[PDB]
Amino acid sequence: VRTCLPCGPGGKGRCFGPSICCGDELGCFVGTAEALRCQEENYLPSPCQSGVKPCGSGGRCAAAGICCSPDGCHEDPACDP
Amino acid sequence: VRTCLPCGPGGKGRCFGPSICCGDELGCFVGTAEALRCQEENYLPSPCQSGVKPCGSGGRCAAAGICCSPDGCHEDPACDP
Ligand SMILES: N[C@@H](Cc1ccccc1)C(=O)N[C@@H](Cc1ccc(O)cc1)C(=O)O
Ligand SMILES: N[C@@H](Cc1ccccc1)C(=O)N[C@@H](Cc1ccc(O)cc1)C(=O)O
Repeated sequence: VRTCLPCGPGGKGRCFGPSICCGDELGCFVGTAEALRCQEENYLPSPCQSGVKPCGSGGRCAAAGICCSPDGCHEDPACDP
Repeated sequence: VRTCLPCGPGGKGRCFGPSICCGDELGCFVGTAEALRCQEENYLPSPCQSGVKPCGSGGRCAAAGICCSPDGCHEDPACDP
């Protein structure tokens, strides 16, 4: 499954939702300017997925100790380095 | 009680948790550098609370359509402008 659009500082992050941009060395931007770019993903035909490890309920580790779904992010030890 | 520590671009944000910094016109920074000072609240012996309207489970509207508790943020219509 294709990875979602890249985003944020130095394009070092990937989109996890229409308005969620994360990276292991960035943390997560939720609804900030850095994640505006992620709104483009929804006008793209194919499905995308960011992150590798499944966590929480339908989410994916997006950053150090952080688990995100396209709807939000929460703290999750399972996502620690 | 008092609002939590200021954070983010030009002190416009407030802390909703150890690694959560949000502002109405900024969105939320979760685990990003912008939220680093937020972990300092932990050292303050007085209780704090940001946001004005409660939402979700122990959360508070932190930004346009976004609800955050000290350990996460999710899209929440109740928190819409
Ligand atoms: N490419 C978009 C839309 C789409 C969804 C499902 C099937 C085909 C196309 C997409 O994959 N959206 C994601 C969620 C998402 C992730 C990042 C982002 O910046 C915006 C949306 C999905 O629904 O799987
Ligand atoms: N000052 C801290 C610790 C404390 C909690 C309760 C009573 C007395 C002291 C604090 O108020 N923590 C918050 C949660 C929080 C908010 C913002 C932040 O950056 C980090 C933690 C609380 O429990 O109300």
